[PDB]
This record gives sequence, structure tokens and C-alpha cells, in this order.
Amino acid sequence: MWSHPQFEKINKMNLETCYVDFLELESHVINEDYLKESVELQKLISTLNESKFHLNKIGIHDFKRIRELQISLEDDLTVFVGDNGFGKSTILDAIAIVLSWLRSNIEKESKPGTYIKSHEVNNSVDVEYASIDANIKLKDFNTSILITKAKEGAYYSRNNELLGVKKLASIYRLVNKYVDNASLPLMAYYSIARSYIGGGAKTKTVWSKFDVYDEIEFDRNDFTDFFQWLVFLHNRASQEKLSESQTTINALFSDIQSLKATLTQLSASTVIKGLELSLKEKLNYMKSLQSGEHKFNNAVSLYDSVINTILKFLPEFQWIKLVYGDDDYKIILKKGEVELDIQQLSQGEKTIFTLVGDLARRLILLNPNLSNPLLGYGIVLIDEIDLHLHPQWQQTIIERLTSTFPNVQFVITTHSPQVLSTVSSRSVRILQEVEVDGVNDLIVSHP
DNA sequence: GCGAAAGACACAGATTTCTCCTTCGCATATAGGGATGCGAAGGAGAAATCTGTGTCTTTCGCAACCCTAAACC
RNA sequence: GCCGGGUGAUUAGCCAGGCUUAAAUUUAUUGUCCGGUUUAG
Ligand SMILES: Nc1ncnc2c1ncn2[C@@H]1O[C@H](COP(=O)(O)OP(=O)(O)OP(=O)(O)O)[C@@H](O)[C@H]1O
Repeated sequence: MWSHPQFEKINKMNLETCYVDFLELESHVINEDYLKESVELQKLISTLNESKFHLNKIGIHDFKRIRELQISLEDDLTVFVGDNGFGKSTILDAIAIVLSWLRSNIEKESKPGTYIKSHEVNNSVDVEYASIDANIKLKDFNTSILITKAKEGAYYSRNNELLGVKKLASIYRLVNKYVDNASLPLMAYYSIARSYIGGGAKTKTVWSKFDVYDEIEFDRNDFTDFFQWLVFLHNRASQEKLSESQTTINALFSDIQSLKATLTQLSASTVIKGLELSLKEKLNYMKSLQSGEHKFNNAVSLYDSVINTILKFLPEFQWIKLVYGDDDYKIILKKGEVELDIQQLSQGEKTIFTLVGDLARRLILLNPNLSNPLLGYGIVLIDEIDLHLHPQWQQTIIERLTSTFPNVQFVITTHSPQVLSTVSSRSVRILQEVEVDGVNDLIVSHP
């Protein structure tokens, strides 16, 4: 996060070196026109784009029930299996704790995050403090972070390590400063308290990508904003459906009708030539513009993408519609041959509706430049995936989650043997309780 | 080890709104009188949301340094 | 078998292309003007 006389050493191509070369070039040139076209910025952007977010390893010492262990996480999927009271939620809490400081530093530097509560330290007599360590590896680049808290009543101090995460956050802020539509990583957490929001604002107008960074946890009001966001998309599509798109539509149907008329009357060149020429010319002219750059128009495509994505997980339904009533809007489904309502669904269908809708909203908001926003990077944590699901749905949820979002790392903890029948052996970790050296401890043995 | 300037953590309490609780007023299907059932407002008393204050965490461009080359702390 | 590490030797030489060898899931070369170590004047 500073400028240097560009120490040389051996030659390499690390992202850090490109970061410091751009900073060195910054202190000389003042005009922004040269800066926006310099080859150093192109090198930095190209290097940053091909890197894939990935948490490498984690270690927990003397936190809650866990005394000491180290875990290695896969880059696409990992599942923790155990019984009650075996510290399944402890690991997810530790990961969210270390991920909050990175979340905080992106919005503004030197901003605090989340600490350790005084009741989370172990209750043993011989303990003195608790610590958490982590590591993030983007391509060659490696960063580390340590969070620690001393037991209340002690007279010896311990502090945190925060140089790596501040250095990493500075790169993201610098890139965002010179790129119009730079993307950001995704971090989310679905705790066990998501069943309360199962169908239980001064005219919000401006939408930005920094509103999804308010919190790392999905809770309470996020459902309400989803509804407000969805109707905004619908109105945007309606505006695109009208105006000049209707003019070419007016020609096209008439040309088709004229061709149909030419087909009739015993085929009357002449009429056929005129109809064919007019149809070809109008269609070619309309298609040439293609609303600027085809998929660049978004509008209708995004709304259909989110609707079809939601309908992917509920095969028993037909369509979902938004209807304006006398004084409020409604969401109408159709199951079988009867129209339903969002408040007349079962608990299980509501859970899937909220989970998928929130995930799609976050992915769409954080990647405004990608043609298909559902291919972004990030990490998602889910606890007790088998809530309010019958065994038929328990065996196919996992492969669908990884099928729809193929570039997101997943961490999942489960409770039942139904899901274990559909997971590879390389991404299964089993917790156990054994006594070593006269002291009880927890181990993970399934590499 | 830690300047100034903003957040996190823990504990109160206050307040508007909603919801439970009398009191009687129709009503209507059984020829008037009596009975079971439900609708209408006051008047509670409960509960989610917000706001207040007091205790610590991070970590400075911090009177006061040498001018030959490489590595480590 | 695959991959990831070691490096003597070659090349208008921090390229490039050749020949060897090593293994539980298991390194990512760091602080000067002080300190001791190497060289030189
Ligand atoms: N401070 C503590 N000292 C000792 N043990 C603790 C402490 N805090 C929690 N525990 C232990 O944690 C155990 C439960 O841990 P945890 O909630 O992580 O497990 P889980 O049942 O797998 O999780 P979940 O049901 O929330 O998904 C309890 O049995 C308790 O003994």
C-alpha cells in the first residue's frame, strides 16, 4: 500500500509486482489520459481477471469445544458429517469471523470487523487465549490472517495480524477506481435462523453493488428488499418491450401477413418479389442494430433468467407471474390446475424460494459487466442443508446447486445419511471423538 | 509501545402500535315472545423497534539516524 | 501412471530447448544507517 524505488531481484510475474509497478508509474504521470491507456494497467487487469478465489486451509486452536486442529478445504465442494455436539457450527462461525474483516476493509480502509465473544473461549483451567488462522491463495499470491482474544482476567496481551488483508483489499479498491464496471467477490452465510423469514422503505430508488456488503449474514429484511428489487426489474423490462421495438414488430408481422397473402390467391415475382424484398430488408435492418450489442440490452433476458432459475428447483409448478391489484402487487403461481399464492405454500417450498432468490440477486448485482452473471466467483456457507426436505428432494439438491453455479466454492454441514449417497469420496470429512494422552479430543479422518 | 478519530460490545428504558377484553345492541328463524349467535366501539396491557451512555480496539510520518558490496534477524 | 520439487551442461544467456534424480494431503526466500559472518581497499 505504498510506493518503492522498485526493487528488482530476480525476474518474475507476481501480481504484487504489477501492483507496485503501477504505483511507481503513478507518482510521475499526472494526466489521466495516459494512465487509462498505460500497459501496466492492462497487465494488472488481465492478471486480476484470471485469478480464482479460493480459501486454502484453516486452523482452530482452543475455540469453543475444539482444542486444536487443522482442516484443508477443497476448491469446489466439501461436506462435514457428524452428530450433535461435535462442533459442526463452530467451523462455519470461524470462517465467517475471518471473512468479515475482508468484507469490512473493502468499503473503507482501517475499519474494524468482528471480534471474539468472551463466552466463546474454552472453559478449561489451563487455557489462556483463543486463536483462529487462515490462508487465501489467488493463483500464485498467498495471504494469511490471524484473529485472537485473551481470556478475561489475564494480564498478558495479544494482538491481531492485519497486513495481508489490507494489502489485498487495496488492490480491489485501486482496480475499481480505474474500471467502470469492475466485479467483486461474493461472500454469504445461511445460518439456521433462516426459517424465521419463511414468509413471516421510504421509496427506495437508487440501487448499487455496495448494498450487498452491509452484512455477511442473511437475516430478516433481505427478503423484503428482494421483492422491491424484483418489481423494479419487471418495470424495466416493460419499458424495453415498448417503444421502437414495436415499430419493427409492426413491420414484421405485416410482412409475414403479406407473404401469407402472396401464398394465397393461387400465388397471384411482382407481389412475391415485393413481399420478399420488404421482409428481408426490414428484418435485416432491425437485426443489425440488435439493441446495440444484442445481450447488452439485458432487460427481458435477465428477468427470464431469474424466473427460469427459480422454476428449475420446483418441477411441480408451471409459471410464476406478477400481477398488479387494486392497491398492491402480488405473485401468482400455478400448481397442477389451480393458482396459488406466496403465502399459501408449504414450508419446504418457501425455504428453496428464498435461498435461490437471494443467491441469484447477489450474483446479478455483483457482476454487472458479465454477459452471464451466474458465473462469478465467491464462497458460500450452508448449515443443515436437509431442513424441511423429504428424502426424495434430499438426494438431488447438491448436484443441482453445483450445476447452476459452477464457479463458487461451497462449504456444507449435514446430518442424515440420505445425502451421503451422492458425494464423492474426496470431498467428505468425518468428525470423531477419541481420547489421546488421557485427554478427549475431536479428529477428522477422511482425506 | 501507541497519537487522533470512528466502531464494536453490553446494558437500560422509552414509546408507538397492535391485540386482548368488557358491554350492549341487533337478529332472526322460529303469531308474539324468548333464545343462540354475532357485530361495534372504548379501554386495556402487551411487544418489537429505536436510542441512549460507557468501556476498549486499532496503530502515527513520533526534536535526537548514516552515506562500501552480499546474506540473516 | 499423472502432477509438483532438486539442478551440471547447453544458449548475442535472467530466454529457450536437452540429460539425471526425489516422494504420508504438508515452504509461499524475509529488515538498514545497528549486531555478528564473507570479500576487498
Ligand atoms: N465454552 C465452551 N466450553 C466447552 N464446551 C463448549 C463451549 N461452548 C460450547 N461447547 C460445546 O459445544 C457443543 C456444541 O457445539 P456445536 O453447536 O458447534 O455443535 P453441533 O451440535 O454440531 O452444531 P449445530 O447443531 O449448531 O449445527 C456442546 O455440546 C458444548 O459442550
